[PDB]
Amino acid sequence: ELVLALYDYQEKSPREVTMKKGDILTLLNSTNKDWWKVEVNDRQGFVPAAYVKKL
Repeated sequence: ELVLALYDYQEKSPREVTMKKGDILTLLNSTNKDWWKVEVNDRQGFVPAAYVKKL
C-alpha cells in the first residue's frame, strides 16, 4: 500500500518521521485511527493519518 503526503510534516518526537507534500510513502500500519506507520525512503515511523491519502 502507498499513500500520498497531502502536507509537509516535520517530526516532533522519536517515533515520528518527516515527509514533504507530494511524497509517495509506503504504508506499513494503519490500525491506529490517528497515526499511521509509513516508510519514507530509508526511515520508518509515524505521521498523522489525516495528512496522507491512500492510493
